[PDB]
Amino acid sequence: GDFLVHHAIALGLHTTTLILVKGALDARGSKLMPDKKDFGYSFPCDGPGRGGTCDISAWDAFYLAVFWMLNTIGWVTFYWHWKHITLWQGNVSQFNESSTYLMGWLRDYLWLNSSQLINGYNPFGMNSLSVWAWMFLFGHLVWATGFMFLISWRGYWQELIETLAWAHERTPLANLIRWRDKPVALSIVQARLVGLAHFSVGYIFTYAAFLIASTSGKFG
Amino acid sequence: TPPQLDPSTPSPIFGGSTGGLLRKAQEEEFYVITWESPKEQVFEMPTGGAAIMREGPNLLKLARKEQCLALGTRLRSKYKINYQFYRVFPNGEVQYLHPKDGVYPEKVNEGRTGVGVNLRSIGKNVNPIEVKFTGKQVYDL
Amino acid sequence: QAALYTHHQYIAGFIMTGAFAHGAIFFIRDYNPEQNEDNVLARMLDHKEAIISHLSWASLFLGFHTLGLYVHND
Amino acid sequence: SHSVKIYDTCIGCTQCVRACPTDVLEMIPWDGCKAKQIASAPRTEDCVGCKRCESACPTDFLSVRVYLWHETTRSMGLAY
Amino acid sequence: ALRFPRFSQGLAQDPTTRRIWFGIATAHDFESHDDITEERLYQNIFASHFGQLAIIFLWTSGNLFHVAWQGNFESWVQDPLHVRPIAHAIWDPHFGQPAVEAFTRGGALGPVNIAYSGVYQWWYTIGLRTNEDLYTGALFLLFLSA
Amino acid sequence: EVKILVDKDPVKTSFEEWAKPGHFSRTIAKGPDTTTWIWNLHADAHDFDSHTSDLEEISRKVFSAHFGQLSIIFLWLSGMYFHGARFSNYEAWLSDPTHIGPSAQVVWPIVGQEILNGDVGGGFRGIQITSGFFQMWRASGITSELQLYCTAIGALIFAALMLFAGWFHYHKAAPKLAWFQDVESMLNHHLAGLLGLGSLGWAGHQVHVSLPINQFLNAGVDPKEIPLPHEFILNRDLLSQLYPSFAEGATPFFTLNWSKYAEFLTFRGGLDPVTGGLWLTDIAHHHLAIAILFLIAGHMYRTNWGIGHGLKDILEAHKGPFTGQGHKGLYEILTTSWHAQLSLNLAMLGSLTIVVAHHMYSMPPYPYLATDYGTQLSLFTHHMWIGGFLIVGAAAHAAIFMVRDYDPTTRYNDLLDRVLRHRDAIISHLNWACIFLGFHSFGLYIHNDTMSALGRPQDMFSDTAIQLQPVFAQWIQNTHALAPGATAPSATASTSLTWGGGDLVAVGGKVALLPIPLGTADFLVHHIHAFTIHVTVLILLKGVLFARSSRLIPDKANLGFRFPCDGPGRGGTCQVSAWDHVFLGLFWMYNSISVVIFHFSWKMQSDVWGSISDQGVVTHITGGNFAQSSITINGWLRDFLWAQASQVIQSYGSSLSAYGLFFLGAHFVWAFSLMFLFSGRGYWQELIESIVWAHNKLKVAPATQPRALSIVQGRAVGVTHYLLGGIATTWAFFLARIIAVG
Ligand code: CLA
Ligand code: CLA
Ligand code: CLA
Ligand code: CLA
Ligand code: CLA
Ligand code: CLA
Ligand code: CLA
Ligand SMILES: CC1=C(/C=C/C(C)=C/C=C/C(C)=C/C=C/C=C(C)/C=C/C=C(C)/C=C/C2=C(C)CCCC2(C)C)C(C)(C)CCC1
Ligand code: SF4
Ligand code: SF4
Ligand code: SF4
Repeated sequence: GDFLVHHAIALGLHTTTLILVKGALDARGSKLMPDKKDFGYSFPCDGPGRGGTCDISAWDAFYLAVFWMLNTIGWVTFYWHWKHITLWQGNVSQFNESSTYLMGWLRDYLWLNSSQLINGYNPFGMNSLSVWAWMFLFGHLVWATGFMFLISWRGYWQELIETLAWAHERTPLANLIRWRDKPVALSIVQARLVGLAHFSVGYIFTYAAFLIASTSGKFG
Repeated sequence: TPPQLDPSTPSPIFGGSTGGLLRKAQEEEFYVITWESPKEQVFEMPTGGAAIMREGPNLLKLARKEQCLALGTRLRSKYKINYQFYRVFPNGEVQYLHPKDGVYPEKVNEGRTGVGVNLRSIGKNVNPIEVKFTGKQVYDL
Repeated sequence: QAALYTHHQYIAGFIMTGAFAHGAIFFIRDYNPEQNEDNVLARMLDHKEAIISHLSWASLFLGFHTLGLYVHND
Repeated sequence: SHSVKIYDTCIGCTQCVRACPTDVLEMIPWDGCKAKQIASAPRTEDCVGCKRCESACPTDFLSVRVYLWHETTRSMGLAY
Repeated sequence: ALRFPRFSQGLAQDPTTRRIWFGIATAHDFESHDDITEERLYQNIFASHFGQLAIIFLWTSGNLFHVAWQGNFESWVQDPLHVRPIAHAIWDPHFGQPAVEAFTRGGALGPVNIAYSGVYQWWYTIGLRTNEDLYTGALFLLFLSA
Repeated sequence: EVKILVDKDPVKTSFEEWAKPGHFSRTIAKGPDTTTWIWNLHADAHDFDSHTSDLEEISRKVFSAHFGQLSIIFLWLSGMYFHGARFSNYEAWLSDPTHIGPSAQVVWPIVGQEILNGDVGGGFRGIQITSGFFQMWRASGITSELQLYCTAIGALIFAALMLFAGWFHYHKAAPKLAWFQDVESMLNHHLAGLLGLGSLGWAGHQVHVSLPINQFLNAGVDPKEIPLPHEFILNRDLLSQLYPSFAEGATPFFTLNWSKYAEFLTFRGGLDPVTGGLWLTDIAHHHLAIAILFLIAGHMYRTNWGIGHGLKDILEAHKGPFTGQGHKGLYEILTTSWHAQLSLNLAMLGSLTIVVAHHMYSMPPYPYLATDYGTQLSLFTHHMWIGGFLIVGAAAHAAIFMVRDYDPTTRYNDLLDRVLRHRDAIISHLNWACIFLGFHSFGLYIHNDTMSALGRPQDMFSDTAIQLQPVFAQWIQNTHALAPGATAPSATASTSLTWGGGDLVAVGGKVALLPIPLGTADFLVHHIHAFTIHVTVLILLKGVLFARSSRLIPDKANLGFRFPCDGPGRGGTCQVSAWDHVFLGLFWMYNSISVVIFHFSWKMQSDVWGSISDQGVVTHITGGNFAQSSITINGWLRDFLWAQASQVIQSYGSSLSAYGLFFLGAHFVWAFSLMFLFSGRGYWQELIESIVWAHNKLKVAPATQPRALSIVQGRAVGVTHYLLGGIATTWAFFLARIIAVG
């Protein structure tokens, strides 16, 4: 069971270094953008020409590699937590037999250890684990909110904000109030940063709540 | 060429829409496109809907320069009509924009001086460190 | 123990991404090709393709075979 | 206002000028190419940065380059 | 620059909300600020490092003070295998009565949080034994931050 | 004049264009230079109006494509009947439908996969099916495997017929454009001919083959001693014993004594207690009335004789002080644009599928369908998904019509013009409605979660707390329960058991249907549904209305219907095309349908489905936990997702092991989609640049230059994988849960 998870960790490491090294070594330019150094470390793109230039800057390579870093660290932390929680319970054989296939990870680690956490508050009362139960769903919600910024892009939101500006300008008793900064949608690079921040915050909080609650419901 | 002035010519027949001018025209600027038509005819509006252009002079006020140019290129391509447009400020000042020289910009013309022309290939721009702690860009040199 | 291990590993993961991000920023802002002629730092830009392709091969091999073994066991 | 620059690899096919949505570019006389004309950008204050000119550029690499710079009400395409 | 940010004139003339968002996001990129010099860059970084150290000292002083004030360190050093360490107290007006009862752990008289940072074991190992020791450590760390 | 108009031998039948990929378009026919070509060939395969500008040429192509689709559907039906006849336990299920699970698929003994042949009962091993074919076959009167073989053969013959018809009508007799534009004749024939005569024939089959055989089956006689269907036509005496009225012949029909047929033509309502489904005598009368209604309806329009209506005449006479010229000009639009008709038909079909899904669970038409929970859940979810997809396609093709076929200079319409002149007001109002609904629906769940987490159950929105009762739906239920007595006196029972008539139908110790109670939790989920529907409508309507132009892009029509962007200018112009709006609205349609099916599953397992003992006590699958647990997000996470996933995660080593494997595979594909959704092609082209170097170093670089996927194609791949993984996760989880516990 350890042999497979160690190679998963190695794959995660290699892929993350691949992304980061490719971003660093192509920062000054490439065949698609020979003059990349002339635009800086962080720029949105080079436009729809030459086939399309989405996420061509070096900052975008880091933005992509953060997801792989999070996935790799999640793998190593899952491994550590599952290997220790079974050792503290007196039955290592649960990990030895169930870690060789991924359904074992899904059922005997995630599903099995979330029984106490999700029962922090229920229609029959609450206990001291309710904070972690609330934070579990809080992290889920933030993680899902990040998908909005990571999937939907700017033009849809700008065209929608135009209609809201018209609606405010035509509403009685609200024309008396005027904005001082013109409302615009988030920038292309700004939205990537915001979505990545939401993704990372949800990723950290969900696992922190799950780990603390699962290790504190039974104390190993 | 001496740019033409702005008369009080009529406007196309239109029922009104929510896509017209907003308070930005009141405080910052708006644009005016004028053309001449041989007959009354339907034309799509850049703000949505269809209007009727009258025969003779036609004047239309819009919020952006891009709207004026889009309508102008549509007129030139579909109706074969020459057009002009101007920028109008809240204090009544009118600035003539296009066609600037009296000739459309895709056609070469004498009297124009190049702005932003670099006498080098794009691959000969200097590295950022050479312009570090100076206020200049590599492409401005 | 679990909280400390997870905390420190996630911090290390973020720091290691920062190390490469600033290394990338150096190549754009501070790198002087003329003052680094044919030293160990220019040769990396010389065979970046060989480096990237080999990293891609290693990652592809690891992913293919690890996932295949996991799915076979499943 | 964004920055639009023209390099002497221009062949003067006037493709950028007729792809401009805000009339930023124009053609001026020249002697460095067979067409005897080169592009110029005298009205970059109306530039929006859509980079439509670079999509119409036939030269390799591009002869017209757009650099996104300080943002104004004209450059963000705001009508309100 | 006449408005915010004052270090970027180009951002200051932006008439949209983007002027604010970007002003926060480029505050510590000293290299791209208006009229920046190498001497100013190095001096600003040197100054910022001191503020970071002050924040680090203040955080540790706060942890020590709260452990000494609302914790159960003296009762924990007598039963480390059966006393749950306390980080700090809880005062939330939104709490209900079952929440007040459920969060009264350790030997506390009200809702508290159980510390999982391992500061109790670390401080017990290095010789600290009483609440007064933590109190005088917190004052020293505040002095260092100042 | 309305007459047949054809052209002889318009296109020669040859294999020469099969050997030239991309022949249909000017650009693609030249051959590939990069890999993008390979994708462009498949994306433009069925974009007929982009191949040619001739309306007649396009129409002939769609006419033949429909024949091809019909042939494929006939092949699928033939396969289903053949597998029922050859690899099924239908004949054993007929004699014991309450204890035997339907199965029509048997796997081969290879690589250990033979574990999927589970014990479905009746001395048969196979895969349990949830299509509901067994109950439909029992309703139709099918009793032996031989009649299924004949149906399979007939369906094969019909598939061959449709394929030959498609070839003949594209290559030999191609109808002219005037033939297609004869909309009045088409409407008349589809209303009276197709629907009316089809329903009349089905009614005849029901009163002659279905009613007697099902009367024998419900009486408890062996299927192998029921007289054959033709025996009920040969000697009418056999038919005069179950129903003596048949002794009178057709005299009562022609003399207008219809009450004499009350034996087999009824207005009952409710369900058959032996069967648990609608009375067959009710269904036959329903179809006989529908036949007359449609036959009369199909006589409304004028084709060649003076009588009838003109569609243009009706359209041009509907105008008012608020709508100008009115509907004038719509006849020209709908007779010259395939995309507008496709949009309208897709919207109507998608809406009708959802109605079918809602009506089939509340009024089970087929025998022994209500107590087969796996079939009911599967049918409901399947039809909900089909309806949602068709509805999204409606918006896509409306946007396509707006981009391509809209022309105010030649095809002006006042209504469409006036809609386009106040689109800002429509979109802003829908935005406000979406925000208000999202707050006042989802934030109540957050309020409940926070109150429960804070130890304040008395401050929540619940039936034992601050109440939010759906009084309007409760009043409608009470009104429908009282219908048989005051407003539908000829009806014996209400149209459904769920209205509240205080009765429950039990078949084989299992609850078929019972009055469904509505409370605060239902009030919450219904407004959640409304919020998601409104957001999907907002996304799609904004794309349709702003496809031609916007204040950001005055000339969005020249960019086409499907383009990535208009550059990073104006702050950023990503996903401004109408295609992107469909791409985004697919996610929200998925979200809405997922919430609807989750609601249905939990409610049915908690308050309707269950078991009943020979004491009169009902025990539901989850014991009525919906009312107090479905009011918090933690309740959905714990008592629905965590509790009911316990089946699919412990299915390894059993006959349900294929659902856990599909569970994991769907999770994997859903995660895989995020690589495409979160990135862009500029990184991938640069990465490919390095691999191309490695290939060139070893002289293995292909001539077809590798290209990263286009900006639009990456979005399509991401959304397709996202939808596939998400829908398959629920498919596996639902099927495993409802087969193990149902
Ligand atoms: C010793 C460590 C160190 C130092 C001195 C710097 C210093 C610098 N970095 Mg850097 N960096 C670091 C570590 C460091 N970094 C690490 C570890 C990473 C990887 C994560 C990065 C990634 C990084 C990028 C990608 C970039 C920089 C940039 C910069 C420069 C400008 C920073 C700026 O504008 O701040 C502005 C920073 C912010 C406004 C922070 C945003 C808020 C974040 C997302 C935290 C949000 C937390 C969230 C709200 C929590 C919610 C909780 C919930 C309960 C509500 C500056 C020279 C930028 C630059 O100019 O490069 C040329 C740039 O583009 N760095
Ligand atoms: C679970 C989701 C998932 C998966 C499986 C992958 C997989 C991969 N990513 Mg990736 N990625 C993801 C999410 C995911 N990513 C997300 C969310 C992001 C953030 C945007 C990224 C960002 C990212 C970057 C930036 C990079 C990668 C790279 C890679 C590749 C690394 C090499 C490898 O593992 O080879 C193993 C390959 C696989 C596991 C792919 C699956 C192959 C299947 C199982 C075999 C075929 C099955 C069957 C025959 C097909 C039939 C289906 C159909 C024909 C009917 C690999 C293809 C790197 C790369 O390209 O290196 C080569 C790279 O540079 N990814
Ligand atoms: C939508 C319709 C549909 C579907 C999904 C199925 C599905 C199935 N049928 Mg089925 N069937 C159908 C319609 C359908 N049928 C119809 C209409 C009929 C009436 C003619 C039948 C008659 C029928 C019979 C009689 C049997 C099945 C069987 C099966 C099962 C196994 C099929 C198999 O392995 O293929 C067999 C494999 C192939 C046909 C090969 C695929 C050919 C493609 C073109 C690739 C060719 C490459 C080739 C294999 C390589 C060698 C070529 C050579 C040059 C070297 C499978 C569940 C079998 C079963 O359930 O066994 C228990 C079985 O015995 N079916
Ligand atoms: C008898 C054989 C025959 C022959 C030689 C031709 C020859 C021709 N036809 Mg024709 N056709 C035929 C039968 C035939 N047809 C039939 C039976 C129909 C009725 C459906 C049509 C309907 C038809 C139309 C509507 C059109 C043609 C066209 C053409 C021309 C080019 C088509 C081409 O490149 O095909 C190559 C394409 C294929 C081989 C694709 C076949 C795909 C099949 C039909 C669908 C099966 C897909 C199925 C869902 C697979 C699912 C599994 C998958 C997931 C793996 C060419 C002259 C076109 C034309 O005139 O060009 C301008 C045209 O518009 N034909
Ligand atoms: C009573 C007459 C009648 C009937 C029954 C139909 C029936 C049908 N028409 Mg149709 N049509 C009619 C008159 C009729 N039409 C007239 C008068 C016109 C000209 C105004 C059209 C113009 C027309 C178009 C343009 C299209 C249809 C289509 C369809 C099919 C819709 C798909 C469906 O519901 O599948 C139901 C499937 C069945 C009921 C299976 C049985 C198939 C039936 C029995 C075959 C119909 C035979 C036909 C009426 C006469 C055959 C000619 C003869 C020489 C053999 C359906 C088969 C669409 C289609 O799919 O095309 C293929 C389509 O695109 N029709
Ligand atoms: C009867 C319904 C119907 C019809 C006739 C059409 C017809 C058309 N649509 Mg359309 N559409 C429909 C329903 C329909 N659509 C629905 C329901 C939706 C919403 C999802 C859409 C969304 C849609 C968009 C967004 C677009 C079209 C486009 C088009 C046109 C080009 C189609 C083409 O070349 O595809 C070629 C076919 C393919 C490339 C095959 C795609 C394969 C799919 C993605 C895989 C499906 C997954 C599969 C079920 C699972 C298999 C598992 C796998 C392991 C084997 C054509 C006129 C395009 C256009 O330009 O119109 C002018 C366009 O941009 N449609
Ligand atoms: C769970 C993740 C999530 C959430 C919460 C949202 C939320 C929203 N999306 Mg969305 N979206 C997401 C994921 C998500 N999205 C993803 C993954 C995609 C990609 C497919 C999209 C794509 C998408 C599109 C394309 C559209 C939306 C729209 C909307 C808005 C609908 C209006 C509404 O309900 O406002 C109500 C607000 C909420 C329900 C948010 C939760 C608020 C609760 C009540 C807590 C608030 C308490 C209080 C304010 C906290 C203050 C404390 C203080 C300290 C700050 C809303 C802001 C639409 C829109 O803008 O229409 C107006 C729209 O067009 N989204
Ligand atoms: C003694 C001993 C041993 C050995 C050990 C060793 C030898 C280790 C090593 C280790 C190592 C050896 C590690 C390393 C690591 C590395 C890294 C981690 C790196 C990173 C990098 C980076 C991050 C980069 C960056 C950059 C860029 C990108 C650009 C340019 C600039 C710079 C540089 C900034 C043994 C085992 C036998 C046993 C035990 C004892
Ligand atoms: S979409 Fe984003 S990335 Fe693709 S072109 Fe427009 S801006 Fe550049
Ligand atoms: S940026 Fe857009 S507008 Fe300015 S020049 Fe290049 S193309 Fe013409
Ligand atoms: S496009 Fe290239 S060639 Fe045509 S004008 Fe602009 S620069 Fe000169």
